[PDB]
Amino acid sequence: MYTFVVRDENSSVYAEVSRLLLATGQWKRLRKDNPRFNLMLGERNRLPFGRLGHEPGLVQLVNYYRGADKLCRKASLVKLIKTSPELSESCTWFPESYVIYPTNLTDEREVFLAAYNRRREGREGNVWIAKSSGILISSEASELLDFIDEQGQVHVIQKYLEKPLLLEPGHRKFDIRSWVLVDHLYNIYLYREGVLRTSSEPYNSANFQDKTCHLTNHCIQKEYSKNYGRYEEGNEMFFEEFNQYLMDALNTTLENSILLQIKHIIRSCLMCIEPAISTKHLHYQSFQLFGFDFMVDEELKVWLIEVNGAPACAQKLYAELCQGIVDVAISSVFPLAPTSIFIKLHHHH
Amino acid sequence: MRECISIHVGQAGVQIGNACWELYCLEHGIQPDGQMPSDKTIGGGDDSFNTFFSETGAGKHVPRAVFVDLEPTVIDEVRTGTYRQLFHPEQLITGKEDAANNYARGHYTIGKEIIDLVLDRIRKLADQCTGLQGFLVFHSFGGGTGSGFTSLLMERLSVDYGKKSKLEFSIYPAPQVSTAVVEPYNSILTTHTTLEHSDCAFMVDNEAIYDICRRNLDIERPTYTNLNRLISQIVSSITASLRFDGALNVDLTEFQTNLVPYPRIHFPLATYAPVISAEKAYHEQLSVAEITNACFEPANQMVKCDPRHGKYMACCLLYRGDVVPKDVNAAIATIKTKRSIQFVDWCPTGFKVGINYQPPTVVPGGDLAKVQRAVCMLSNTTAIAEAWARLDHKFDLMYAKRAFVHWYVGEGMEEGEFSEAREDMAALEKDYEEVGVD
Amino acid sequence: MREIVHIQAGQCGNQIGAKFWEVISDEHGIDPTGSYHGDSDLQLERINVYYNEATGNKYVPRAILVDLEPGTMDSVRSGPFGQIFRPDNFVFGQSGAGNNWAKGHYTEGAELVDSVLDVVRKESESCDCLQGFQLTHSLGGGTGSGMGTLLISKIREEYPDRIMNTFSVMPSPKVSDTVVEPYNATLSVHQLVENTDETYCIDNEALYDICFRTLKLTTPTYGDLNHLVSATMSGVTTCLRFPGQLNADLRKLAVNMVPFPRLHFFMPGFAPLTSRQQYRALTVPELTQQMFDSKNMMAACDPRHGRYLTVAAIFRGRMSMKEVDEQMLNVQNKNSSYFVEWIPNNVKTAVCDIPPRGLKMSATFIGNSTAIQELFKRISEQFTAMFRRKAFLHWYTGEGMDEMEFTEAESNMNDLVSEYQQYQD
Amino acid sequence: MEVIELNKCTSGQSFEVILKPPSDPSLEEIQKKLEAAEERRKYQEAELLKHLAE
Ligand SMILES: Nc1nc2c(ncn2[C@@H]2O[C@H](COP(=O)(O)OP(=O)(O)OP(=O)(O)O)[C@@H](O)[C@H]2O)c(=O)[nH]1
Ligand SMILES: Nc1ncnc2c1ncn2[C@@H]1O[C@H](COP(=O)(O)OP(=O)(O)CP(=O)(O)O)[C@@H](O)[C@H]1O
Ligand SMILES: Nc1nc2c(ncn2[C@@H]2O[C@H](COP(=O)(O)OP(=O)(O)O)[C@@H](O)[C@H]2O)c(=O)[nH]1
Ligand SMILES: CS(=O)(=O)N1CCN(Cc2ccco2)CC1
Ligand SMILES: [Ca+2]
Ligand SMILES: [Ca+2]
Ligand SMILES: [Ca+2]
Ligand SMILES: [Mg+2]
Ligand SMILES: [Mg+2]
Ligand SMILES: [Mg+2]
Repeated sequence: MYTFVVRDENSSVYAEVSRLLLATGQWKRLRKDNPRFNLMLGERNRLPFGRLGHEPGLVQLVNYYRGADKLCRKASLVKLIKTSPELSESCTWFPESYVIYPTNLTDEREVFLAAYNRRREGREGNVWIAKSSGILISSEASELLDFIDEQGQVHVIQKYLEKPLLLEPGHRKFDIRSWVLVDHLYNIYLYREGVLRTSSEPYNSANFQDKTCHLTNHCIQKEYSKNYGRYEEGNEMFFEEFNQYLMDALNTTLENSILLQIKHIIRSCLMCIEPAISTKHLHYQSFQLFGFDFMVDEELKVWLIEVNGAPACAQKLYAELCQGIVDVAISSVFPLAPTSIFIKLHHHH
Repeated sequence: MRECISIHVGQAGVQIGNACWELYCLEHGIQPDGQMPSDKTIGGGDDSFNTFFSETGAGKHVPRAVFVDLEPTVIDEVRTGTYRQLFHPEQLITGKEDAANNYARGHYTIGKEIIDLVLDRIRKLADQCTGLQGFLVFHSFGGGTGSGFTSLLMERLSVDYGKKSKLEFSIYPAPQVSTAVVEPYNSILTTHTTLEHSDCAFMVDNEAIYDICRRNLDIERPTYTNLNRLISQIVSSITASLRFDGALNVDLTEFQTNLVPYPRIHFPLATYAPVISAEKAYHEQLSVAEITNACFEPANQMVKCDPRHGKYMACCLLYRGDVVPKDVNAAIATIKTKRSIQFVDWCPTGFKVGINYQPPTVVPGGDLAKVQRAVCMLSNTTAIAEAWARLDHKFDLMYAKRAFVHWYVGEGMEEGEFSEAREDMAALEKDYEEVGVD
Repeated sequence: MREIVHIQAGQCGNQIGAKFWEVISDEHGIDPTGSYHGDSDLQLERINVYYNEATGNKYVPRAILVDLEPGTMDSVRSGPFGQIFRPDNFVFGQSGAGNNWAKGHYTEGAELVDSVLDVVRKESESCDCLQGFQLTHSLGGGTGSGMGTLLISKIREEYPDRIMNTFSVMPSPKVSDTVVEPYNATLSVHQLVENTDETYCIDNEALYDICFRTLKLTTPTYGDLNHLVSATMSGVTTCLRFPGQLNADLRKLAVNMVPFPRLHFFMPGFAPLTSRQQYRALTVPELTQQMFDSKNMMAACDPRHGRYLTVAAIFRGRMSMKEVDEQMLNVQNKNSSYFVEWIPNNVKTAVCDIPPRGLKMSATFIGNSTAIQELFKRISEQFTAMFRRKAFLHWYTGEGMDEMEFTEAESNMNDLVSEYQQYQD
Repeated sequence: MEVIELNKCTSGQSFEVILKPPSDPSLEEIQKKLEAAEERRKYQEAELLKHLAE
C-alpha cells in the first residue's frame, strides 16, 4: 500500500491525480503533515525540499523539481537565456528581452534603450511589451519605463510580435500551450495533445490600447472580449482541428511547420538546467508537469513566451493526461499489482 | 610546535575517539604500548605528531586526550582494550549514572557535580603544553551527556582558556541508530548554548554514514564499529594538517580563517571519496578528477543536502596519496563547467588545496580497502542548513504539546529555555537564508 | 553496576513474582540453589542487575517477599526455586487483608510496612548504584493493592529520585475473586498515577481469553495465567538483563516512553503465542504481525480505539536484524494513523541474541497507547455501579475510611480518563 | 585560474587557486545558573515531601 499527501488544494491537475490514485485501491492518502509518505503533492511556494528523503524505508517522490523556478519566472527565464551558453544570448527562438528593475529599488535599463534607439532609427517596427509575475503594450519607450516605476516589482520588456499568425476567418491572434512531463529519470515527455487559446477579436495592429485582440488569455477573452466562443468552443482549438486548418489553408502539417520547433525548444530549455535540478543521485526523487506557451509568426516560426510550473489543463484533456501522469510519473516509481499518450524526447543525459 | 588537546564526551564521543587514536597511532607508526620506533628523539621533541602526542622518558607517546563519560561501561572498554597502555588512568573520567538522554541532566543535575573535576584533569594536560592551540571536542547531539555536559564544558573552557580555539566533531541524530525520542530537544538545546563558544564544528549525520556503509561497503546493518572506523577516516583527514608537515591548516586558528567568514555560520560540510569495500575482488583505482568530482555528489557528504541550491562561502580540498597540483587544477576546471558552484558575491570563487603524499591508512581487518589517492572536501555551504530545518521541525512537533518537557523541568531547567533555544535556531536558519537565497 | 530491587506483595504478586524469578533464573543459567551453570558469557554480563553474588559464587535474587498471611509465601518457599530466595527477605504477617484495600493500606498493612522498608533499605545500601524498584502485585485484592501502594508511597519518600516500576494485574469480573475488586483497583490506580514512573497494566481477562481462545486451554487456571505473565515479564526486562543500547536503563525507558508524567501505563504484548503445530518456525514478518495483533496483548484494550504515544519492541533470538527493521517500518508505514504525528520516531526497536526458553525467536511489545483508557473505564464503570448504592462500603468504613475518599478516587480516575482523551484527538 | 602561495615540503604541498574574485558568561554567572536550577530542584522535592507528609 502506497501513501501520499496533498499540500496544494487549489491544484485542479493533482486533484484528479489524487482521485485516480485512490480509484486503484493501492494508494492511501494521509494528513498533509504526516512525514511517512511515498508521494508528496507539494504546495506551490516554499516547498520544504530539505525534509524529503529522510524517512528510513520509504522511497519518497515529489511533483516539483527544486530549482525549476529559474525557468518558470519572467525575469529568471531571461537571465537564464542570456547567460547559459547552451542557449546563448543569440537564441533565435526567444524574443529579445531585457530585465527592468523599477527605480524605487543587475538592471538592463540602458541596454534596452540602446536596441530601442537603433530600431527607432531604422524605420523598423519598434513595438514592445512589458509584464511581470497588469500588462502594457506600447511603441514608445517612455510609456513602458514609466509604467514599471509606478509599480514595485521586477518587470521584463521583450519585443512584441508585430506579425503574429492569424487564424482565418477572424483575422485573430492565438498562442499554443503544450504540456511537458519530466519524470525522475529526466525523460522529457510531450503530451500529444495541445491547445490553442485563440482570440475572438480581429487582430488590430494600429491600437495597442484595447488589449482584447492582442492578449489570448483565457480569462481576458472570456471577460473583456465580445466574440468569445464564436469560432471554437471556449477559444480552445485542439490539435486535430488546427492541423486540418494548416493543410487546407497553408498546405502543411502542424508536425512539420510548428511541432518540430516546439520539441526543439522544450529540449533546449530542459536539457540546459538538467545539471542543476536533476535528482539522479539525490536522496529523494522529483518529477514535474510543465506548461510551455509559444507564439507563431506569419513565417511559421515558433517563439517562446514563458514556461508555467503549475499549469492547469484543458477541460477536454484532464482524464487522458492525469491518467498519463500516473502511468509514467508515479507507477513508474511505485508500480501497481497503449500506445503511449506522450512523445519521448531522447537526449544525451 | 603547538599542542592540541582532544576531549571526548559521552558514548559517541568516546567510541569515535577510540577509533581515531587507533588510526592516529597506525598513521604515525605508534604501537599499542605507546612506543614509536621511528621517533629518534627519546622523551621529547617538537615534531608535527607531537601536537597530538606527548612523550615520556621511557619513550611512550601518550595522546593529548581526555575521555569523559557520566557512566563507566564505555570508558571501561578503553581501560582494557588494545590501546589500554596508551593512556594513563587520569585521562579516563567516568561517573556512576548517566544522563538518561536528558540534556538538563547532563548540563545541570549531574554536570554541576563533576565539571570541576574535568577541568582539573584538562588543566594537567594544559600544563604540559608550551604553546597550546585549542581543543577538539567529540560528542553527540542526541545523547544526554554528549549534549548537556558538552555545552557546560564549552562554557567553562571559554572562561579558563579565553585566547584558545575550540573545534567540534558533532554527531547529528539519525533515527536508524538512535535510542531516544527526545534527541531533537537535546540537539537544539546544545546548539543554543554552544554556538557562541565553538569556533568551527563538523556535523556528521549518522544517516549519511549509515547509508555510505550500506551502499559502498555492502554492510546490510552497519554497527557502531563500522560507523566509527569510517568517521575516524574523515576526522583523520581534517586533523592531518595539524599532525604532519605542511603549510595549510597548520594550526586550529587557520580553520576559522579559511572556513568561517562569519562567526555563527561555522558548520562546514564534509565530503569524502573514495570509499571502497575491502571484500571487493579488486577495484579499478580512481583518478584525481574522478575523486574530485565525487566531492559534489550528495551520496558521500557527511550530511545529505543539495549544495547546488545553496551558496559556498569557502571551499577546501584535502588530498592524501598520489596527487600532483597539476591534476587537481585539471579536475577543478572540468567540474566548474559541469557543476553548479555558486559562491557569495563577497567571497572569492576559489579553492585552497592541500596535498599529503602519504595515502590513507587502513585499519587491518577494517571495512575500507586501500586506495592510491583520496580527497576530503570541506565546503561551507548554505545547504547544510537543511539539517537545521529538519531538526527544528521535529522540535516544534513535540514542544507544541510540551511532550517530555517535564523530564527537563524536573532536573532544574526552566521551560523558557526551550523557546529561548528554539528562537536562536530560528535566527540561525534566517542567517543562512540571508546569505544563500536571492 | 545498575541494581534493581524487586518487591512482590500479596497472593498474586508472590505467585507471579516466583514464576518470573523461575523464568529468568533459567535464562541466566542459575539453578534452584543459585549456582550458575550456563554456557554463555552474556548470561552473566548483567547478572547483578537482578541478582546478588554471595560467597561460593552463589547468586541470590535481589527480591523481597511480602504478604499479610503466610500461606502464599509458604508455597514459594516450597516451590521449585523457593530455596534460592534470601530467607531474611520473607516479611509476612498473620492476619491477612480480607481482600480489603483499607486493611493493607491503613490498618493491618501499616503495622508491617516499617519492617519491610528495613529490608529494602538493607538491600539498597549494598547496591553500587541503585536504579529503582519493580513491584509485582494485583490491584483487586488487599495486600498487593493496599499495602503495595503503601510501600510505593514510602519508597518514593526515602528514594524520591529513583525509578518506581510495577507489574500490576488489573481485576476483571470474568476472572474474579470478590465483588470489591473495582473498589480496590480504583484506590490503587490513584497511588500509581501519582507515585510510579512505569506500570505494565496486565488485565486478567486478556490473560484468560488468550489461554482459552489462542492457547486452546479448555479450562484456564491462575497457574496458566501466570505462565503468560512470566514470559511477558521476562520479555519486557530483556533490555535490562542483557547487553543492549535501547531502553537498557529504567530512567532511559521512562524518558523515551512517558511524554507526560501521569500517562505511564503500558500495554504489554508477546509473540509467538501458539497452542500445542508448535514446532513450526516463525518468520520475522509473522513475528511482527502477531506482536502488534491485539490478541497478543494483555491489557484487554483495543489499540485501534486509540493512538500509540510511544512503543518499545524487543526481538529475541538470532534473526535478520535488517529484516526486523524492514518489518517494523512496514507496520508503522502501513498503519500510520494509529501513531501520534507529534512525536517523530516514537517506535524504538531493540534486539537480543539470547531467545527465551524453547523458542528460536520471539518479540515483546510495550505500548503507551491512549487506548488504555478503555481499561480505566471498565474499572470506573464497575466502581460506580456499586458506590452509587454505597454497596459493600462497610468493609472499608470499618477500617476508618470515609466515603469522601472513595469520591476522590472516583474523581481522580475520571480525570485520568479525560487526560488520555485529549491526546487521542 | 591562478595558483598562489605554493608551499612544497617533503610530505606534500599546498596551494591556492582563485577562479574569480568577489563582487561570554563570566565564572560568577555560570555558578549562579548551576545553583539556580539546583534551587528549583530542592523546592520541587520539598513540595513532594511536604505532599507526602500530609
Ligand atoms: N556515529 C556514532 N554515533 C553514536 C555512537 N554512539 C552513540 N551514537 C549516537 O549518539 C546518540 C546518543 O547519544 P550518546 O552519546 O549515546 O549518549 P551520551 O552522550 O552517552 O549521554 P547519556 O544519555 O548519559 O548516555 C544516538 O543518536 C546514537 O546514534 C557511535 O559510536 N558512533
Ligand atoms: N512578445 C510578445 N509578442 C506577442 N504576444 C505576446 C508577447 N508577450 C505576451 N504576449 C501575449 O500575452 C499572452 C501571454 O501573456 P503571459 O503568458 O506573459 O502572461 P501570463 O503568464 O499571466 C499568461 P499564462 O497563463 O500563459 O502564464 C499571450 O496570449 C500573448 O499573445
Ligand atoms: N494472574 C493472576 N491473578 C491473580 C492470581 N491470584 C489472584 N489474582 C487476582 O488478584 C486479585 C485478588 O488479589 P490477591 O492477590 O488474591 O489479594 P492479596 O493477596 O491481598 O494481594 C483478583 O483480581 C485475582 O483475579 C494469580 O495467581 N494470577
Ligand atoms: C478452582 S475454582 O475455584 O473453580 N476457580 C474459580 C475461578 N477463579 C478465577 C479464575 C478463572 C480462571 C482462572 O482464574 C479461579 C479459581
Ligand atoms: Ca620525540
Ligand atoms: Ca570564546
Ligand atoms: Ca494488630
Ligand atoms: Mg504566468
Ligand atoms: Mg551514555
Ligand atoms: Mg487471594
